[PDB]
Amino acid sequence: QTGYLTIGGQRYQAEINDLENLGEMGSGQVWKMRFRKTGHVIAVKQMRRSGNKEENKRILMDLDVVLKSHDCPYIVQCFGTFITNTDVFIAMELMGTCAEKLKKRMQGPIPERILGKMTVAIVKALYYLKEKHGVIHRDVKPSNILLDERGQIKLCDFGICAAYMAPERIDPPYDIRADVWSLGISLVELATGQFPYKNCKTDFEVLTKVLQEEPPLLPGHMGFSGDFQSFVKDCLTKDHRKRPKYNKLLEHSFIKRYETLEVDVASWFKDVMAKTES
Ligand SMILES: *CCC(=O)N1CC[C@@H](Nc2nccc(Oc3cc(C(=O)Nc4ccc(CN5CCN(CC)CC5)c(C(F)(F)F)c4)ccc3C)n2)C1
Repeated sequence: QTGYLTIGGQRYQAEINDLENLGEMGSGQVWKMRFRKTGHVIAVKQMRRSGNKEENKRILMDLDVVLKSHDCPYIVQCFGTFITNTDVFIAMELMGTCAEKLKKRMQGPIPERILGKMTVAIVKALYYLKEKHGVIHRDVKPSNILLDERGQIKLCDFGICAAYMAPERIDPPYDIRADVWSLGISLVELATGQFPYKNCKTDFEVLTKVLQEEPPLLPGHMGFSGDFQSFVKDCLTKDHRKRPKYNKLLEHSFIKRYETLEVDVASWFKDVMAKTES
């Protein structure tokens, strides 16, 4: 724990009392706060310190990774931590909302052009986590994909019908390829406005469906581009040994196209926010 909040490339001296509470955001505990010294509005997570040694280092270990991801623009930035007797406070850049909530606000699909930018960002985030830190995510899903009013899209981990788990994770006798599967499911969900696995009696039913049924692919009658359908189908390869790794996914036409294509995510996000409530 250093003595500073690091924000937009600068290091500001800080103490817990410099933070002013503007209200809770979640429903582990999350507050919108104002840093007095600068007026920057930030997101702060409050965690109780659990007395398990190993169970309290994976707190530290995961922070370590995010703190050292300043050079990746697709990962949510951590500004710093405050540790008191009972509590760790974790200060993060505030993102407007997550993809899950945009789906709800939309009451329907998110357009492909937005999803294309989201795909490049999330794939690059994961690739970065693997190559620079040797970590895997393990919970890729729409609620862990953050957007803001500057049109940025970033990967996060909130740590707290729908199923995103790869078949080989449901029932082993997992490496990066499980996250690839979770990306694909996420995309079908966001692109259709609908959970991919349809007839959801129970949790067991759904996990059985993942194991037994064919992957739910993008439907062909919604104008989805051929390369988006292909990308999703490659992510949703059941046999994990056949499933592409990130370097192969980064070579895919869908990605290459959306890297260069100018898309105005900012204005879209602003529109959506100005036209909806929760
Ligand atoms: C659906 C949106 C929603 O409900 N919101 C409520 C709050 C709103 N905005 C917001 N803005 C920014 C941050 C935030 O929440 C936080 C996020 C994080 C965070 O993302 N933590 C984090 C931890 C760990 C990792 C690294 N990984 C290591 C490998 N594995 C472990 C096996 C997974 C974790 C990441 C990483 F993925 F790199 F991004 C991120 C922390 C604190 C807060 C407050 N809410 C939107």
